Amino acid sequence: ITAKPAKTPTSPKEQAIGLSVTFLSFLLPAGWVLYHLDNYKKS
Amino acid sequence: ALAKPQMRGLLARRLRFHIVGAFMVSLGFATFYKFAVAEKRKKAYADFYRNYDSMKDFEEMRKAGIFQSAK
Amino acid sequence: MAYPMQLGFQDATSPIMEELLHFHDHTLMIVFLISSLVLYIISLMLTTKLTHTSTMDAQEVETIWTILPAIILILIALPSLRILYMMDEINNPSLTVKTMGHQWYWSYEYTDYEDLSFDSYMIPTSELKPGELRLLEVDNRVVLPMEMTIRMLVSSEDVLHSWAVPSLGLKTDAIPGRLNQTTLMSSRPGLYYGQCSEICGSNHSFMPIVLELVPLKYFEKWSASML
Amino acid sequence: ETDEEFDARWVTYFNKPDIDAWELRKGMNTLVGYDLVPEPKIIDAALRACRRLNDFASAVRILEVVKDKAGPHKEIYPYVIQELRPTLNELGISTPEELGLDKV
Amino acid sequence: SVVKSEDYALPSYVDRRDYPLPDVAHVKNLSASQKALKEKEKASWSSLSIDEKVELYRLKFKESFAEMNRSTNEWKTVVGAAMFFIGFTALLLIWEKHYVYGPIPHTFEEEWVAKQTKRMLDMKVAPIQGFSAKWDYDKNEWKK
Amino acid sequence: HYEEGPGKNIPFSVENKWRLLAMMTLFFGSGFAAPFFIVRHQLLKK
Amino acid sequence: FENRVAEKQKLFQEDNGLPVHLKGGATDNILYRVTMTLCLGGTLYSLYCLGWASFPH
Amino acid sequence: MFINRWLFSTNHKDIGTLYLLFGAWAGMVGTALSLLIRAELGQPGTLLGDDQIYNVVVTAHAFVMIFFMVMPIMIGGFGNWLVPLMIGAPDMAFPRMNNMSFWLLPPSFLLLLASSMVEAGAGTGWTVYPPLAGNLAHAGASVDLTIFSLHLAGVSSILGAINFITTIINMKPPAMSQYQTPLFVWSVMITAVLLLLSLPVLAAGITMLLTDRNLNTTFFDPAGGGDPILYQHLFWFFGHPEVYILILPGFGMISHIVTYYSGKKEPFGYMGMVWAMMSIGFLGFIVWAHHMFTVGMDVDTRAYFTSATMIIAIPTGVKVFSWLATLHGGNIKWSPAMMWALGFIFLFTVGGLTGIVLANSSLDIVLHDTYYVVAHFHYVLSMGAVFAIMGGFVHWFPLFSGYTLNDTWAKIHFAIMFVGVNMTFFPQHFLGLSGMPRRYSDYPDAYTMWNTISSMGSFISLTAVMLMVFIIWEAFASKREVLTVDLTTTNLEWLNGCPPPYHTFEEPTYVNLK
Amino acid sequence: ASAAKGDHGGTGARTWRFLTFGLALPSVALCTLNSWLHSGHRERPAFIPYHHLRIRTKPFSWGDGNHTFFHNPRVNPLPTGYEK
Amino acid sequence: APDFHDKYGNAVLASGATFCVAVWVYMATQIGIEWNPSPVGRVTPKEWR
Amino acid sequence: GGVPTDEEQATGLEREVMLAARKGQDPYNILAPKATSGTKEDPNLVPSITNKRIVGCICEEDNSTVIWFWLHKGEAQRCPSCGTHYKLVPHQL
Amino acid sequence: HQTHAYHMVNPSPWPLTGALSALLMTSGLTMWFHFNSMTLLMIGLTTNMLTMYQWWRDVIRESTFQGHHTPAVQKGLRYGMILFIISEVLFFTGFFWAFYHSSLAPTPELGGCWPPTGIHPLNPLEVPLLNTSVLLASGVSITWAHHSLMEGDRKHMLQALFITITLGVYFTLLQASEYYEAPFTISDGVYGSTFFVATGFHGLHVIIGSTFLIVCFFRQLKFHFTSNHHFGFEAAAWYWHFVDVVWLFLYVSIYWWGS
Amino acid sequence: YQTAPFDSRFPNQNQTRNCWQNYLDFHRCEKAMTAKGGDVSVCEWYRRVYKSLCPISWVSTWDDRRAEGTFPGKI
Ligand SMILES: CCCCCCCCCCCCCCCCCC(=O)OCC(COC(=O)CCCCCCCCCCCCCCCCC)OC(=O)CCCCCCCCCCCCCCCCC
Ligand code: HEA
Ligand code: HEA
Ligand SMILES: CCCCC/C=C\C/C=C/C/C=C/C/C=C\CCCC(=O)O[C@H](COC(=O)CCCCCCCCCCCCCCCCC)COP(=O)(O)OCCN
Ligand SMILES: CCCCCCCCCCO[C@@H]1OC(CO)[C@@H](O[C@H]2O[C@H](CO)[C@@H](O)[C@H](O)[C@@H]2O)[C@@H](O)[C@H]1O
Ligand code: CUA
Ligand SMILES: [O-][O-]
Ligand SMILES: [Cu+2]
Ligand SMILES: [Mg+2]
Ligand code: NA
Ligand SMILES: [Zn+2]
Repeated sequence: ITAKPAKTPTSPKEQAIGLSVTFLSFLLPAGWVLYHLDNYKKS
Repeated sequence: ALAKPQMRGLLARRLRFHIVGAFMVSLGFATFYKFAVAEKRKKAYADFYRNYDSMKDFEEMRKAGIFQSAK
Repeated sequence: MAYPMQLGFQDATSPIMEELLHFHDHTLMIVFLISSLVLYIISLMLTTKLTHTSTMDAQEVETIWTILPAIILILIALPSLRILYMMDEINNPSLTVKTMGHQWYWSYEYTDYEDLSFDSYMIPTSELKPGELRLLEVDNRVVLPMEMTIRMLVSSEDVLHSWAVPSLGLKTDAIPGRLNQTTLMSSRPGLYYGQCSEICGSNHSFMPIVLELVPLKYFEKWSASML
Repeated sequence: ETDEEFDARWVTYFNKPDIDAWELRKGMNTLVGYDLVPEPKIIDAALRACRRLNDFASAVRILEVVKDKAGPHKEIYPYVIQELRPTLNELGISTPEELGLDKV
Repeated sequence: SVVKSEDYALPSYVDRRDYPLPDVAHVKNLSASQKALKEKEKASWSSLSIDEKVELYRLKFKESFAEMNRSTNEWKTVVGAAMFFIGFTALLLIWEKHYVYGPIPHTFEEEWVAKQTKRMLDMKVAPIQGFSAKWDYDKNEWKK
Repeated sequence: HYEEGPGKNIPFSVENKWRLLAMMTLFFGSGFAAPFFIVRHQLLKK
Repeated sequence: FENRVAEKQKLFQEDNGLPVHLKGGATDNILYRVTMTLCLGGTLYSLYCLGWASFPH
Repeated sequence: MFINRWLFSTNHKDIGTLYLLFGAWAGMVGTALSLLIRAELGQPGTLLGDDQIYNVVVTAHAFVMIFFMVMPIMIGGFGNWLVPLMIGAPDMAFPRMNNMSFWLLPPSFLLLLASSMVEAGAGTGWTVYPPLAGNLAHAGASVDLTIFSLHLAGVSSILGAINFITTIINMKPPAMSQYQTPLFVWSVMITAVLLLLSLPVLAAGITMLLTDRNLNTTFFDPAGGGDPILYQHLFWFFGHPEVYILILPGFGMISHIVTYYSGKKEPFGYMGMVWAMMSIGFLGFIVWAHHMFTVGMDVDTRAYFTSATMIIAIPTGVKVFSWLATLHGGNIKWSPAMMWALGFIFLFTVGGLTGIVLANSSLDIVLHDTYYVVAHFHYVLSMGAVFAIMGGFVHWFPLFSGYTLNDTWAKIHFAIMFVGVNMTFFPQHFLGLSGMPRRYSDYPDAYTMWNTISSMGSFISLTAVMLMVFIIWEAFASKREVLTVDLTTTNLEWLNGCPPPYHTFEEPTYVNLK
Repeated sequence: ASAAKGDHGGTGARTWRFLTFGLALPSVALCTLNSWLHSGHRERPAFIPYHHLRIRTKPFSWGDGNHTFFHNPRVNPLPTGYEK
Repeated sequence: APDFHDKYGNAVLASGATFCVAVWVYMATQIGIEWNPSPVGRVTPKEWR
Repeated sequence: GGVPTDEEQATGLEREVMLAARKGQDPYNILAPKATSGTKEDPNLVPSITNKRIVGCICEEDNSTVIWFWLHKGEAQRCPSCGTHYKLVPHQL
Repeated sequence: HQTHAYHMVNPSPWPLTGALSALLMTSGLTMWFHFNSMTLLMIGLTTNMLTMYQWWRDVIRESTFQGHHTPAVQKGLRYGMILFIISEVLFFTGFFWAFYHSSLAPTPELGGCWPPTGIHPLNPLEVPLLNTSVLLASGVSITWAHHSLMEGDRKHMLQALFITITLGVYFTLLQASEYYEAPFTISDGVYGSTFFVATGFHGLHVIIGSTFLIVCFFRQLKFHFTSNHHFGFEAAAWYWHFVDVVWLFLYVSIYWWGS
Repeated sequence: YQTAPFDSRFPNQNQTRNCWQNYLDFHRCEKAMTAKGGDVSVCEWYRRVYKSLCPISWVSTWDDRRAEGTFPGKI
């Protein structure tokens, strides 16, 4: 397949932000619940 | 001058050569597997039970104190 | 029981479990050969710059790759079905034991002569004696005579469970309203472990089975003293 | 059909005096579908057809695809070029190597 | 040269080893001199220069076979980055072991395991091949 | 009639990549987080 | 009865851009609104009920 | 405008897109449920609570992955986008009913999430066997909300299947016979005939469970003369065909991908591929009690189910080899889509081969209700149905969106996932042979080493999932718009451009009858 | 078979109406006669509290929870027996 | 002209690999994970009764 | 009597198709077109209401592969697999 | 502007309303079964009936009033209905399977015999035979209706259809009375469970088929059907034969052989 | 008498009817001996067989129901 160059290029730094915010959107809520599991278990 | 090389059926010739290789390897593997795993197994059981003495095995376990029903 | 880093079956403890080991060896050899043939043909197809992209004729090659597999299946089915029918053969038991699944324990009933029955519960981890196996020990073991043909009958009085002892090759579901039979013969004395093998609620993981296989005369005296 | 009848069909295909540019492309693109490198005499008829169609570039491309169809058999392309040399000479067809077009 | 989205229904150019003569010329608009070159191509190709022969090739096609078939260093990036995220995954499992998991059961303490191992040998666990088979009951040690 | 073409045959906007990042984060993250929170619900119950 | 299909054909073919579910006139709009109101209100109510049933009582 | 377009749709492409979005969101829920599983099992002891909570997680994991992830992607998503394009049809036969198929899934998903929020959840297994799923051992609303969830998912797929079968038989060009349709379209049709026949039987059996729970019937209760095992037969009479349903559209996409990145105009042995799909379809309805080999069935019944089950290897082997023969002589394009398909071919074959080990009722006595089963079915699902989904996704993403993915990132994603799933599931064969049962929150100490590794592999898969999401972001963020796609002559769905207009084939193709 | 009648030249409306009035509806009047005759109350059998009958694992969601949806006091006993 | 891979390829590879090997070696040996390996050839059996 | 006929009451596209079929016509493409000999002198004639239509060519009877390509207004085009000729004939309905 | 013969349907809200109404009815039956309330259920039944009425109203608009049902569109409807009925046959099949499983191997709890101890079945030669003759008769009167319609005969079409509907209604009243009279109930073990569930789903299908025949009766009153184009009527006729065949299998299985 | 022997009438894994039938037989036999003023001890074999085979909760439940008048088998 051929394609045009990006209309709105996403630089290395922008990819690092996208990637980081993506990993954190999955990690933080689940990490928060898991870390507080003992607090739940005795409640 | 260069001699004329084969120019036709190159893909088919390569295929033939390697399928026969694969068949040969496969017989050779069957051979090794029946030696290293299957006969090894049959022989371990055969050798174990050949002169196995169940009462003696029991008495050793009983002396070791493992049983509820036999002190 | 299973030991750390185990790869295959627990060592066989009955003739029928031995037979299942050899038949598994035979089938896995086929499994390994077919999948390594596939992986190999795959790498063969992908490692050449030579091309042949025009229509290829398919009626010829399809014979091989239809008949060979049929043959291999028959080579599997034949020893498979021999073992099947062996497990079904009439055998004349000397003893019948019933086990009833419950949430979450087994009870055993040995009622050919006297009314002997008792309940068999996992030893909690904090009460294990030194050397004992987490999740696997019970307070009252299923004591049985070694080298004898025993008929086990398996049922439940609440939800499904399933009665398993991997060493002997046994797994018989425990369904309420029904009486399932299996036959149990140990070639050797000792302790043989299993775990409930149908999901049955909060403590499915914690209602194990321990057979204790000993000489007839020791079994008889234990039976008497269990009354 | 025999090897010889196959080759003769292709030769005659490219030898058609008023072969058009579509038939040229269709013949070449069909032919490289097969499990073979084309005989010199088929490539010769396709190269003469490029000449009657006034298309020097497709002649160079035909040479490239001979070399490509041979895959790892590195002896095949120098042989075919050896055999085409009088034709290459007569039509003024430069090889891809003589044009630098074998460099990456 | 310039390919447009709204051209999808028109024959298009492709560089593929198995489609050597694509449906259109890579370059269709010609300059004054490119036009003079196509006229010249109608006469003997022996009179074309090497440079002219190249320029005709480059009007008709975009990349040569050796260009389009070239290998790249992409694998180093794919393999390196895959190891990187796999490496990243270990950080998650470190966090999990530190903050999520508590102590494991006392049955894995070294003295429990030693006694449990003796007891497995006393009950002859897997005496044919799996476990006890590897203990020497005469020399009182693991088979060497 | 409807807009057509890249970016327009979808129920979400891709006009701004950062707003898009927010929207995709909420959408996938809410999927991922729900079982954690249901587990929590259940622990905090009885 | 008399065959009045032709009239309905003329009504439902009127070039007014209306979707078929609203082309019959003003009653179609009422029945639509009643339907969609019961469905969305009933749906918010089933959520409320879930919230309620989600905790011990 | 918005609501007309996306809530009132009658367009196959926009409904196909909604299914893709729904199925991706379900994939994240399913992935979370699966990490909770492996976290519980990732060290010896009890992480979350006892078996009740653990198996509510286990049950929802299965239901979400099968019903809300795999089927909606493959059939609602790829099926609705692609099948009308590939037969030059202007839409589906019933475009309005097609949209109710879609809109039944969010409420079916809500009832599943409700079931887990009320009471103590349905900790029953995705097979919902009684009496554990009955009103004494699972008193209260959770199992009923589960049943109702399945009713709606059922109705959704039975109306889908009627739509697909009708559209495929009735809406081809007048010159095109059924043997001139692409293999993906054949796989959707066969798949839909299976949904049509099998889901009404599951609906009957889960209805009897509902009445047993709520109307004092006793279909499955021995006190009124019923039989728990009748429920298993009903369920399985659906459940075996269901797994052929989860795979067949995956086989279709595979054949399109392999063909396309081998530079081939057509798959090897077309008619054999058809015959194989129809045979697997048919055979998939007569083998169901291979899920019952420990329940206490007579021996001849077990002999026959062992043999009928094995025979499926033959047509399935025809497909595997025709895929290899399609690669043979290809001009091989190493795209991320091709890598997922090559992995599919090998890792499906491994999980199909341990299916065959399990078909042997004698050995299944010892493998049944152990992790050997679990390793089998994740090879074919996590590395079979899922690999096809991923290869289909990266392949047709530019068609659906008009934008390209970054191939390098997509290659990295494949590599991470490949390692993560193999590290997860491979050691579970050892766990299974050595006797670890299914549906356990904890295990005897000897099983620790493999459970630890398996849990670690599951985390590696997590990272692959989160990466996929960033990759899809990146594509939409950067906006590299597609220009030329090769092989359109034998890939009609690409010929209206990327993305195709809302309405395509307003003037049908012209195909001569000759 | 063929039953014992005739026509088959054409299956038209006249034939099907002939069958509706000359066979089908007389069969209905026959069966309706046979039934409105064997009707009359059959003598309710002694109550025996069999444990496989009158099942109650959960109260019915109507009434007092203990009565079936079409409960007929004459002929359906409750688990404790016939009603006053 | 050199693409991303010509310029960064060797470094991504060297440093992805170093980092992967390091952190997994750390995780595996330094944080209290109990692998439960076979006692065979490593545990000295001890009297339990 | 009393039951309308299609002649009396059929409407919209149903009517258009039924009236065109009486005239032996197929404006809504219900039938498959019969092939001509497909030469440059006798190309298959492809009606269209725009200036391009996608053609599917079944090169040989019972091929399972159909070959698909846009036909554009202008000189005849050839199937890229078998070279059979097609020519568009635009406008109307 | 299309030049194929297929129907592109105007964007419609009835799919979403039908979906939500499924959510309200299943949520509703939950609340009824477990939380002693019928409110959700009643709201779901309501929006369901509204959705069906408007969706099928619109199909009528599209066909009789707008002319979208070309032969090809019609052929597709035929496949759709035949497929739907197939799936309804499989659904009954699971209930027949349950019946034979229980009855071929009666468990000790029933007395080890079928019909169970304490079960006194209806006499199949009584009202169940009447029901049979009624449904068979209504298959004959509906075929009369179909031929009249093809023959362009308005009045005999409506008379035969009315007769077919009154017979469906008679079956339904007879069956409701039989339910009242029956000395066994749904709670009477697997015998009551299989009896009432299988015949009660059949009764539901009779009501639904009767309602479909009534829709056709009023369309015919309003002259919608031509002598050649009347798919609504065909579909309902096929549904009706389906409902009759089902009953003949119930009669033979549960009432006769299972007595 | 060790245990119940193999009975060719119940050759399969499900042994539920083996138990039931021997339970019935024993109790029919007692009834008939006790009608015709005979010796119940001829019935003892079926008692041993059903005792060996049958779960205690099933005999106990069936005993209660025969005492209650609600046993569904025919004796
Ligand atoms: C991930 C953790 C692994 C831990 C390893 C074991 C430790 C040894 C201790 C130290 C060794 C101690 C010696 C004692 C031997 C006792 C053996 C036994 O009792 O009896 C039976 C055992 C024997 O098992 C084994 O002998 C290991 C088999 C390894 C197969 C090849 C895969 C290895 C590839 C790469 C790494 C694995 C992940 C890739 C997975 C790929 C999926 C196939 O149990 C099994 O059944 C497991 C296999 C299940 C069936 C699936 C088979 C199809 C596989 C595909 C073939 C790929 C083609 C080439 C292979 C392709 C490679 C180029
Ligand atoms: C499709 C089916 C499917 C899939 C893909 C998976 C994936 C996984 N499952 Fe599985 N699992 C089942 C179906 C599936 N599973 C079933 C049916 C059972 C048994 C239920 C029961 O016993 O009752 C089960 C049981 C089961 C168990 C056994 C529980 C027990 O017996 O106690 C385990 C434990 O490790 C497990 C783990 C996992 C893990 C780690 C994955 C991982 O491989 C997952 C990693 C993530 C993905 C593969 C994401 C996939 C796709 C998307 C995110 C969509 C992307 C969207 C677009 C591109 C549009 N599962
Ligand atoms: C996409 C999902 C999928 C697919 C396609 C399959 C395919 C197969 N399954 Fe699988 N199965 C599951 C999903 C799947 N299964 C699930 C979810 C469960 C558990 C359900 C539960 O309890 O929750 C399960 C459980 C299950 C069981 C029950 C085990 C038990 O519970 O004890 C069995 C038993 O026979 C089985 C067998 C097979 C077989 C023979 C195939 C065959 O179709 C595979 C055929 C393929 C091949 C053989 C490889 C290709 C062929 C060749 C290369 C040719 C040559 C090969 C030979 C000659 C052998 N499966
Ligand atoms: C002439 C026959 C007409 C049938 C309609 C009658 C009225 C009730 C409405 C329900 C219709 C649905 C049919 C099947 C449902 C189950 C039972 C119905 C058959 C019936 O009506 O049986 C009655 C029991 O009704 C009961 O329990 C009442 C149960 C009423 C609650 C209905 C249950 C709701 C759950 C059904 C969910 C259906 C899920 C189906 C999904 C289909 C696939 C998507 C029998 O009466 P009895 O007093 O027990 O015996 C007579 C004693 N003289
Ligand atoms: C199954 C998939 C799960 C993947 C594993 C997730 C790995 C990364 C988890 C990061 O998430 C967090 O990290 C914390 C610590 O690292 C937490 O902070 C807690 O910990 C602190 C440090 O003790 C305090 O600063 C805070 O108040 C706080 O509540 C917590 O909130 C959480 O969001
Ligand atoms: Cu008992 Cu699981
Ligand atoms: O189901 O395999
Ligand atoms: Cu199956
Ligand atoms: Mg089981
Ligand atoms: Na755990
Ligand atoms: Zn052609």
